[PDB]
Amino acid sequence: MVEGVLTIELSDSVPEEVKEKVKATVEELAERARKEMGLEVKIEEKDGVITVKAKGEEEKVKKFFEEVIAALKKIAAENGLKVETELTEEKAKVENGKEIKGKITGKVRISA
Repeated sequence: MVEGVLTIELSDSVPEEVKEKVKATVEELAERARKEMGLEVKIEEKDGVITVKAKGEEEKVKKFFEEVIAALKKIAAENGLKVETELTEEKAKVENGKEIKGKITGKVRISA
């Protein structure tokens, strides 16, 4: 079980269109994937900074990582929006006997 906390920070200069339409699509695919796959796909937005924390197994979270990355790079390229993006996967390690699980932490940034 790993926790895929993809953080979607939209720039202050992005149109209101980008806010409404990106949330429409993210919360759509997340609602459906949460319901059908039976996982803890947490949607949030703090002051314009969206957060999709999809908690599940490695195979699950990394599959959704491929789907979200393919989606955002597609929209980024065709619209001319710089999604800089980065991924920091904190590896599952038993340190001092403490079985610390993995976190797939993204820092993706929609820049218009």
